[PDB]
Amino acid sequence: QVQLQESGGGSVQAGGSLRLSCAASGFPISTYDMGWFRQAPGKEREGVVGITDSFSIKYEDSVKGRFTISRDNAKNALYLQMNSLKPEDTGMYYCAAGDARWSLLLRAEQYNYWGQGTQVTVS
Amino acid sequence: QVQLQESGGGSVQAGGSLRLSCAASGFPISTYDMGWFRQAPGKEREGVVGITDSFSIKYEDSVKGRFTISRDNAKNALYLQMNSLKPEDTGMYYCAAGDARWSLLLRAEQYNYWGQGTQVTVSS
Amino acid sequence: DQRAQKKGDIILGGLFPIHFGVAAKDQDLKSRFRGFRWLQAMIFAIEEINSSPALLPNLTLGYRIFDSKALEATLSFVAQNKIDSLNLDEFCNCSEHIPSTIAVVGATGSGVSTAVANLLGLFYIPRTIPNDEHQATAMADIIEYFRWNWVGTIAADDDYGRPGIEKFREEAEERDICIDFSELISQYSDEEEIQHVVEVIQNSTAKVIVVFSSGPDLEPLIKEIVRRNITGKIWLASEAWASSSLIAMPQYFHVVGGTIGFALKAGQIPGFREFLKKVHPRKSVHNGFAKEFWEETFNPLCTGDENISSVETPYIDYTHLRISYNVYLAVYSIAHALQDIYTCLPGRGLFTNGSCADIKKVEAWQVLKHLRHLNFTNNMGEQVTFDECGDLVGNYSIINWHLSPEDGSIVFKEVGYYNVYAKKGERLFINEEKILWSGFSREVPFSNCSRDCLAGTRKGIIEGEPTCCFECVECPDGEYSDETDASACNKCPDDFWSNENHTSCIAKEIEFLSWTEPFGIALTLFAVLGIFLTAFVLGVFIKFRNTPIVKATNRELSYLLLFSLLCCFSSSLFFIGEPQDWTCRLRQPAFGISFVLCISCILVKTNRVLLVFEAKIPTSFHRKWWGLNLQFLLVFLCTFMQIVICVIWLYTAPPSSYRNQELEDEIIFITCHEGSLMALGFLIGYTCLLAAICFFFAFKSRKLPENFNEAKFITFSMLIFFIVWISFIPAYASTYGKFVSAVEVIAILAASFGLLACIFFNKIYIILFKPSR
Amino acid sequence: DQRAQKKGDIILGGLFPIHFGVAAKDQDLKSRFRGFRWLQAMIFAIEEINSSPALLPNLTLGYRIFDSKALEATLSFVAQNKIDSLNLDEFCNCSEHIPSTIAVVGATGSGVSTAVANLLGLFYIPRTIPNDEHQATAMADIIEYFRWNWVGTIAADDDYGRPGIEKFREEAEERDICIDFSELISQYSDEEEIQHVVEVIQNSTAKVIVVFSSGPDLEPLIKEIVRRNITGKIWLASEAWASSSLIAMPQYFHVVGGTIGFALKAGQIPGFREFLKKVHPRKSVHNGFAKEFWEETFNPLCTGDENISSVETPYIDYTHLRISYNVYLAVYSIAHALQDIYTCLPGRGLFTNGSCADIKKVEAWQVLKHLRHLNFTNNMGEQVTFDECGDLVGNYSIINWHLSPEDGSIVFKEVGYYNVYAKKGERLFINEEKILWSGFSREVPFSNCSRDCLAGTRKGIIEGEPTCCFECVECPDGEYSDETDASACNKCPDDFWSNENHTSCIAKEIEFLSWTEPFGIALTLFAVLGIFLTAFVLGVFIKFRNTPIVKATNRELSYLLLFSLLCCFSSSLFFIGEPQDWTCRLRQPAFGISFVLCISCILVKTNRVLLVFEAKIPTSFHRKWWGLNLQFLLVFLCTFMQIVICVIWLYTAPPSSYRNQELEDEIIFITCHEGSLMALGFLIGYTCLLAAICFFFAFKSRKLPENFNEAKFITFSMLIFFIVWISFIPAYASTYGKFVSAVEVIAILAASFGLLACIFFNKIYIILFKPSR
Repeated sequence: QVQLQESGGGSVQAGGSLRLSCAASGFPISTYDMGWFRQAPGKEREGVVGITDSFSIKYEDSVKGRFTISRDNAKNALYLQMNSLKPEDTGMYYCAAGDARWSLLLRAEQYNYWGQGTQVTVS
Repeated sequence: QVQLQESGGGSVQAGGSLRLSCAASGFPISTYDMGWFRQAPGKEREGVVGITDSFSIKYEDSVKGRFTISRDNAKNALYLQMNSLKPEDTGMYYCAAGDARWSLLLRAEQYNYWGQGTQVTVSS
Repeated sequence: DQRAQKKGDIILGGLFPIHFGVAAKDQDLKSRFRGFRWLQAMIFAIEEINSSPALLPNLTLGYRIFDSKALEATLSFVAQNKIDSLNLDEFCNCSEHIPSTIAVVGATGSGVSTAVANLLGLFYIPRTIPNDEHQATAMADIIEYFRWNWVGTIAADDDYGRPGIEKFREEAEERDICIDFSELISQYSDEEEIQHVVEVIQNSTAKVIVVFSSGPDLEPLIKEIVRRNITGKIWLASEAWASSSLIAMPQYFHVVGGTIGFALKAGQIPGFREFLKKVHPRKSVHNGFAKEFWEETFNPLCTGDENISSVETPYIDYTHLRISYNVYLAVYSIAHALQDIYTCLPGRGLFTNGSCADIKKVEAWQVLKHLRHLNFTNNMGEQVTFDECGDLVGNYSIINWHLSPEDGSIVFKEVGYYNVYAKKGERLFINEEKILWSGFSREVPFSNCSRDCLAGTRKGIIEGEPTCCFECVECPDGEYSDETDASACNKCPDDFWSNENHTSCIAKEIEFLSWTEPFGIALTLFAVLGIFLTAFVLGVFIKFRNTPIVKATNRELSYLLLFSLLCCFSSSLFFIGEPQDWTCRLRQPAFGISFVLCISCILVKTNRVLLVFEAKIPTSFHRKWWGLNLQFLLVFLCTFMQIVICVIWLYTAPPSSYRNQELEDEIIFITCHEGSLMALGFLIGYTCLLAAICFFFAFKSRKLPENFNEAKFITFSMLIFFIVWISFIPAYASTYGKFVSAVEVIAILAASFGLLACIFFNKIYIILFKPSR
Repeated sequence: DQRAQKKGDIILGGLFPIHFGVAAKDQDLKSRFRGFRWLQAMIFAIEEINSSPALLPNLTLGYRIFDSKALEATLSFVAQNKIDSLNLDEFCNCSEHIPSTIAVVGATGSGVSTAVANLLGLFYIPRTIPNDEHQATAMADIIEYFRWNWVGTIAADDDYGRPGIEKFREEAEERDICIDFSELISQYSDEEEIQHVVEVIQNSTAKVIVVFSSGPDLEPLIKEIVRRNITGKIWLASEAWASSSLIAMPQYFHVVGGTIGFALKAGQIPGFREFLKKVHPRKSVHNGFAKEFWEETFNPLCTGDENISSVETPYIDYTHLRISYNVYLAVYSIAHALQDIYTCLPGRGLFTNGSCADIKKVEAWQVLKHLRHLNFTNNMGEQVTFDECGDLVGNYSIINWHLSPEDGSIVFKEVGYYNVYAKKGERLFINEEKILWSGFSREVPFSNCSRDCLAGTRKGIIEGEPTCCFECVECPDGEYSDETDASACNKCPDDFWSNENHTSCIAKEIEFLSWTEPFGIALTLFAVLGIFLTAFVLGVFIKFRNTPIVKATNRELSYLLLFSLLCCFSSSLFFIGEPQDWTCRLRQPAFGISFVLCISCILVKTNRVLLVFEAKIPTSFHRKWWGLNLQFLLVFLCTFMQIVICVIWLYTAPPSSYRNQELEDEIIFITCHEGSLMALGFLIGYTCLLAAICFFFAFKSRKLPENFNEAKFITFSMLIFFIVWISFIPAYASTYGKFVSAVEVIAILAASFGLLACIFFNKIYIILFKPSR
């Protein structure tokens, strides 16, 4: 019963901001989290950001303050606000739902669900 | 992308009334209906009643006087009310989805979707 | 890539999917497993075919091995009858030969061989290990009768542990089971992260929980929480086959004690040790690749004579291997099916081609026949008929753990005797009582998040939040349901007060303007004193009138004064009492006539003290009245217009207005409920105007001295009492007091007392002075 | 079960899934199809390899055939390299040989071979026919720019026609496309039933529609509706490859004319006839089972020499077969890929095992490489790169049909030049204009169920009904939106009337108690006549006072009468005018003082006509006034208490009440907005009481004859004018008329005129009689 959708794929410059929204279908994100990962086309998939089941986040040095992720159980949706991104922020944004660990979400290959893999090009 | 579940499966007498309510999930009923058929377990599936997406109904010879079928677009679910039933009420109510003809829905094999087929044995 | 032809054409060979690679299997199981189970199976086979009279003496024995893996797994699955049917290769001088492989181990790991067997028509699922779906069904079956709503979940990296958690995910919703957390534990987990998840565990306050962790996976979990010593905790250790094995340390059960968990008792294999002792270095005519892996795992530079005992005894860790016992039972069932078809009735199967079940087998279609619809009764277990969903399922031993102070360990209780399969039923078979763990506490009285609130309340729900958590809010006013936790809050009868439920009532005390309470006593005392003084003035009047001065003055004046006081006081008496419509018909005209004729007596006294004059002519009336008839008919015309307008509003429609009280909520007081009474107000105003008339004749009385100055007292008493009555009538008409105690009654009685004190007292004194009047 | 090895190791063989049975294929296609396409493919191959310098001269040619079907479909899919890798059967003297099959026809019919090729790693989808999903995308792409909400659906029993209808079902909702009907048509349909569905079609009034019926399926559909002759109908004939073929009869386009439908132009195969002429009875060294089906379809009792022309010419019905052209293009692409790998660069692929692309091929992995990322440019079509979703997609010819009166037929227009694939874009490429069908009517102006209603309105929605159908209902009062069809109905400025939108306004005419309208003229005339008569009485007074009778009578009496009339009339003049707070401060004390001193003059005239008397003592005041100072100070004390209470309510808080009008909805009238003015009512009552005083002195004037009987007139005028003023003051205080025209002004002016007529007229007449006064 894992279904997800992506919205907000546009094009902005380095200084531009981007809004990204993920909506679930019947899946309550209170039971388990949902991971968001960045994979430029032609290369492997790396987890730039990741949220634990609780209201805690695990970032990387490339998303310090530039990426903000918001989650709430009532609306079963995820929000990503990006501000002042580095120019090669272009890539494919992938959503996953699947039981994992604290660091096993950074590598992001243990998720059973596979998303549509919407491609976003900003340059 | 069509799902359904059966409810109201109980045992009554020959003159008793049985209530069946089934709510669709993830699929509006405006595009097409959701047919219901009655199969005696251990033999071929038979269609006692037939719904039409244009809100028309089609009944067999003996259905008149004992079966009432209710369906609406706003609520997209189906009610089946039975009274003054035949004494041998043992059977399984099978739900099917898919475009077909009137005779095709009466035979009831043109539907692509297959339900779980919850069964209640009244045996009265 | 292994190929093990054996006793009989039925050859239980092919690559084993449980092994995923040569290196995997070499440094995972064979480096210290090692494929000895099939040797025991072949023992049993050769020992039982010697017992049998030539069960299957057709083909010979031979072992040849050459060790994703799909290509060689299917290639070893390739028999010879499939590649020689027509197959007219001019260089292939093939001959007829039929092997058939059935056994599959580790089917969950690789399903390509299952698909191949599905397409070929040789599908043979015996995973012979019972699946975890039955265990999830069992944990649900223990969910219902606990009568508790939500439960927590803990999982690990185990592949078999996932399908349980997903299945719980899709079954929880239809029977309101809420999930607060479901997180994974790996082989090694971070410290501060585990502290964080356990902290959010205390935050969630979801005390009941089920854990899917394996032994070594759950060992750190029981380890961390020892430091902080929170020990009111209960678990649900599923698949606890190794019960109290890795948790056996003391003081651990002070935290992890009283845990109930599933288990499966496994029959010990007879002579397992001597089964495993037969393998020796380089005396083995068969299974040459047993020899190769023995060579490569003990590199062969040296160690060419060591035995299993000389090696570091690898038969202590696995005293009874689950997969070994499962494949043992599977091969036993297959051998029993072969014996059966050797001794079956003369009859045929149900499949059209390849319907040759004889001493010579064609594609092994009778084996699935005897699996599907035949009993086994093998290995003192009394197995059920082999089924697709469940191959061989026994009674699940739901073991309970008890601390043993005399032993310092955990004792197990088989009190859980149940299974989910239909061999015993779909209903309960569990013993719940006669067990304890530091008291009787597993009921968990506060496992429900919300309590049973007081009656007449809705278990208000947070939108987008599971129905388990509800907070109770008070029903609207005047509405109250009898039993607690009633969603359909219903109307309550109007016979009780708020009664700690905020209800409404309509049946209360009714004010009848007279009661045993002191206001009634006071008004009755006023009434009786008025009656007594009227009796006294009647006595003094009858004393006055006995004298022959009668008809020298106007006796009718005092007679009608007495009638006026009597009727006005009768109206005052009628004023109190239980109010209804009939009382109003008997009251309102009485009030009007009393007012008009009392005031008419006042006016006829004020205008002319002595007799009136008129012409002396013979008519229908008598002559002695000397003109009094005109005064009588003036008062009479007032009286008529009053009672005829009364009957005009009588016969047209009864004068009933809407039933109103001081407050419709708690006060239920019956009133006159007559109406505005426009004509009543008009006649009251006309009476007031009539009182305003004859002021100037009272002044023509102030000038001349009359009968030793008595009319001046009448004049000022007129003034003061009329003005006080007209000033206190609208206060009664406006103030709420009319409901609690009528003010018109006291106003009119005071006015009447003043009116009698105007003249009666003065002329009583006068006749006490001069009796001649 | 067919096996066709051919020129080169690449062998394009295996059972064709398009055939579902031996009898099916025998009496469906071969009885009159018949597998000639592969012969043409092998022709093209042989002369293309003669053109090429030894393209693939490795293996030979050979055809052997033996004709669910899954078992033999996969068995023919079995090559020889799969069953000889290790395969050490002691009797199988196998040798190395590698065939590889790619072509799949009728993949939609049977997917088991696709699954087999998926598991083996030899997946090859070229259904080479473009799928109907692209056609559904195209029909959607023509949905948006028509700018119309709903559309009807008609389907048939065709298997390919279903996925379109389901896809429309799940795409309609997110972009508000409503469906009214979607029913199936079989090969034969009942008459009264079809009449019933068409009747509910007119009932639905869903005029725009799309039909998925095939030619012979839609032929009855165009047939039935001819009888009733309803001919305003437009269709959307999807997959109309055979356009105007079965509908070509005259008078049919009077009903079915002007239909727009998709089509695909197919290039004619060069020499198709001579391609099909080569097959002859019993001169065929290859394809022996071509011979068997020729024998069995022409049973062989006789007919051993007949040719295709002698048979009933089975090459008229299918001039160009779609599947034939599709497989022709597929085999051309495969041959071009083989030529490419023969002439590719020296480099390696992406796979790890089987990475041997040389003159000798291993498992045909380069063919999918050149399909996935290489152009074709074959058969003068300039094909796009082969893709999984779409293999080879050309420009969709959206053909439009026009009636030709000069020809009596239908002419086609390629005006639709578009495709859904990304080769040209995702946006519009369609020509819409310069076409007509009995006029310009395809816009369908009333295709929207609901119209654009007037501004300020809710397109109210039926609950549980699609948003397409909305009925317009009027916004609440005082609220109005500017543009039509505004869901967010917003507040409107308060400057206009209902203006056919039911709005509200607050800016209207304001009553200032004086205007050019005739009421203002009348009140101004009354004011000016009053002023003129005051001037005249001032003149006659100055005439009277010039005589030396002054100081023999009281000149102060008439002087203060003139001051009283002046100030009372000034208050009357101040009564009208624009009302504000400052006007009220200047007005209310003026009203009070005018009332009290005018009435004080009246009282001082009534009590004593002649001079007052008092003791003669020397004090601060002067002596000649002879006691008038007490009357002055009595009037003065009244005046003070008035103006000091005025200032008491002045300095404490300005007397401003809430701004109220006759009606808050449409009437905006500025009023005094002062308050209840309790002390003003008290002083008015005191003034009325003062008027009630001195009645008895007026009576002491009625007895004695004074100055030839003038005070009686004063007395009765006192009575009548005081009572009329006191009776008309509450009517003004209660009646609404005070807003439209003040009644107090006319009341006070009439009262003042009467007061002057009391004495001034009488004594003017007297002095006209006797000047000595």
